Amino acid sequence: GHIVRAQRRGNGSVFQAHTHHRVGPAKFRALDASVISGMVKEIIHDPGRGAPLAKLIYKGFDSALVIAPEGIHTGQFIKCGAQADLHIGNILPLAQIPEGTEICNVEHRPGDGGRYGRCSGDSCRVIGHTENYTRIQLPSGRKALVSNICRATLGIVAGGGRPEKPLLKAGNVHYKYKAKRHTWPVVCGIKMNPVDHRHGGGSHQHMGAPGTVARSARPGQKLGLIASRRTGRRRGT
Amino acid sequence: ARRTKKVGICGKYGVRYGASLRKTIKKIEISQRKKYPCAFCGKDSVKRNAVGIWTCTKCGKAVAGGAYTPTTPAALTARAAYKRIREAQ
Amino acid sequence: SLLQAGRFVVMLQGRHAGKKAVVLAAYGTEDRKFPYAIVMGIEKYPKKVTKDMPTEVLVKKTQVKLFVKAVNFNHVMLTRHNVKEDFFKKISVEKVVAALKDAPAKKALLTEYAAVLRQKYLNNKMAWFFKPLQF
Amino acid sequence: PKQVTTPKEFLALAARSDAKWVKVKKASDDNTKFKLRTTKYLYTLSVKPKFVELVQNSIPESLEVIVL
Amino acid sequence: VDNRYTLRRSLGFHTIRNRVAPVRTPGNKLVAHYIAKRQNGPHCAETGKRINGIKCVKTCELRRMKKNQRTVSRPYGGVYCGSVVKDRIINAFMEEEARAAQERKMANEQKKKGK
RNA sequence: UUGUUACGCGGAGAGCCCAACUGUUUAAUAAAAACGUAGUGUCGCGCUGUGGUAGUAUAGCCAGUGAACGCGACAUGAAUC
RNA sequence: CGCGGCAACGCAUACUAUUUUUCUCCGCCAAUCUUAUACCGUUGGUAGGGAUCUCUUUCCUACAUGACAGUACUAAUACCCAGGGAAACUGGUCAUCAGGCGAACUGCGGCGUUCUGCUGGCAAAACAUAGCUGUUAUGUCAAUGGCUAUUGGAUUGGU
Repeated sequence: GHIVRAQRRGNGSVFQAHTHHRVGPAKFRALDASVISGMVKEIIHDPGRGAPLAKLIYKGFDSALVIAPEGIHTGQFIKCGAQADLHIGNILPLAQIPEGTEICNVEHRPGDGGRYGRCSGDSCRVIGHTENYTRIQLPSGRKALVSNICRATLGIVAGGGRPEKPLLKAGNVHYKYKAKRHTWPVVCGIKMNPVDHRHGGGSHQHMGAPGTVARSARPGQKLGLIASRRTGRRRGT
Repeated sequence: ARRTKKVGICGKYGVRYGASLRKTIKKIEISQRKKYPCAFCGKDSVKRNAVGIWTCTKCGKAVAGGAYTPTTPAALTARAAYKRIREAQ
Repeated sequence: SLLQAGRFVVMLQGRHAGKKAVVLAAYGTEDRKFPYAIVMGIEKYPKKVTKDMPTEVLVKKTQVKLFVKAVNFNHVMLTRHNVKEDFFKKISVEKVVAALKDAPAKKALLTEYAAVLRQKYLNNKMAWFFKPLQF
Repeated sequence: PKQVTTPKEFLALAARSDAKWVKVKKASDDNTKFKLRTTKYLYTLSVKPKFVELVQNSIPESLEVIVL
Repeated sequence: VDNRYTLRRSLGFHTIRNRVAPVRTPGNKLVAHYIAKRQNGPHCAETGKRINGIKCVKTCELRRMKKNQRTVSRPYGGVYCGSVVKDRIINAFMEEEARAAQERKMANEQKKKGK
């Protein structure tokens, strides 16, 4: 057999991110001990990422490409800190914020940059305050103990509802993955011959083998549904 | 004269792509081109610049909105949530 | 009503924009058909001075340069502050001639009233006026 | 190559100790052009036949004069 | 007649730097003359508009020109146009005046306790 | 009675099958019904992680200038029923 | 050895450093207007050559000015300033439109980019006729359109 397209993404020659026109890494300023006001100089769109970024100035002018909540405008004053009040814009630690509210770009570790809840039209919800660890629900469903000192932007991330509209033409998806990375178009494994992929070969196109494989299964062998505790139509539940 | 009976903005696509998809995009393509009322300078000339971004021309300003309308319903709910908690206490 | 003589202003646009001023004669004329008021002002402010190197470096930073101009009401920003006697009247007694023309005639005023207005900085009065503002 | 209007200003440019030659040259409409050479530029002077005779005399004696 | 003309420079291709225009010589011969590049010249920060009172030439040959024609006379002469400078005066006055009146306020308010 | 004079310029219609469509393909016997696609669906994983790669230096490389409206793994193949 | 204009801005002014901003400087597609070059044109003309049984005041060639530097008023569109203070809504594009966050409109406003004319470069050169044995003669003129194209630029729109 040959090495399979799933294995070949590691070696990373043509399968690298197209990172040329990307404006910078989206994160907070570092922590550095109250309250600090910060004007939104402008809000710009970087390629690949569906969200906007908003370039702040903590005037020297110290810059920070923070990811943009919805309802931010140019020449708003954003207020990072503990004793900053509640507006959509402001960047509070999880000690201060009320529970049962939608927050954006929340950090895992303090002073980190921002980790959970970054893509367009997403938000971490806050469940409740234990003592040190403010428990929050992530967009998927999963729940996470996160320390109260670490920061999070208030409100929902901008650019919501982009997949509501379908892309009618193959050309629209060509321009989508030009900004991101080469991973498209996908040739299906059944169509390929036996050497190229596991599902390939045979007189008539069909999978033949069970098509559902363990965590223990090797490189080359992990193809199709990996460790699928259910399959088929998820009716109810 | 009106010249298409049914189709509207999706007449550019012609016979392609199915009836159900052109109904769906008819709603969204009308939205993203439409000029919307500005908060700041007041005037009705807020166009879409990029995906999330909505530049007003005459202001010279921008706002972060939705993808295809400047107001997302879910983001508009978040204002009302932080209003009632700030107005309390 | 607001534009009296005894009032400070700030210049909004022009060459001297930002810089301080006081009104003299708030007036239509046939020369120029709009509202206009003849003003004093100051071009270069006296900077702060440590007492190391006496006399020579002081008498530079001492000296305060002036200007006079016949400015529109739109291009001046009015202020809280007023002047508080005969001295205010003396500086504005003669000024239209300098404004009208002849550089030597106008330079006779600005050399004179530089020396008069500087002696008020000696006393630490009009402390707002001789101080600048940062943009 | 600049032109110079006034005959007085021409004679200021002539007496600089830059200039190597002047060239006299007949022209259309019975005019003539005095082309002063300088290191940088070539200063031309158009004149009418009223004041043609006086200007040549006006020119410095030392500077060489090439007739065409 | 044949009015066709060669490129003189040894670059073949039609880039932005290698562009030509046909011109009649003194000798009745058509010939390539090369186009010098366009310049936008100084726009302003804030809004993004053309300032007046300066040519759009190259900034290198802006140095060769007189110091007069490089600038506008006011404070923030090149960078900011007129009405944006007016706004900076009004705000930076009244930000400082409110802060100065705050020092007058906290002087005046605390004196009520003594009397 | 001939005339878009030469030159240049669609024969048309009525059934049935396959793939929806623009596109890609066995350089040198196969251009297709094959591949592709939008659309639909299933599975894995909240970063001390997941899918790779790399090789003795406790090397650091790819997705990642990334964070579930996301990244990766498959299957079906526009719409309508 | 710092002055003019109410203002937009104009005119003769240094250097080191720090920070901030601009020019360099940016996709593709579509439309309108306009220099330059080419070409076709209405009006004439003069130089030479071709053609002729008959006809053709004919046919052909020629009618041109570089980088660079200057300052006139004509006349444009962009943007800004002063006055002005708008529904009986007015102004404007090929098209969308613009305006009390200040429109129409008036200034022999300001300024940028293009434009027409007049020069310098500049006829001394170059080219075409005519004659003399290398050079002397005349001449290269006057009027004014493009519904044609390409190029540079301007004013915009769409995606």
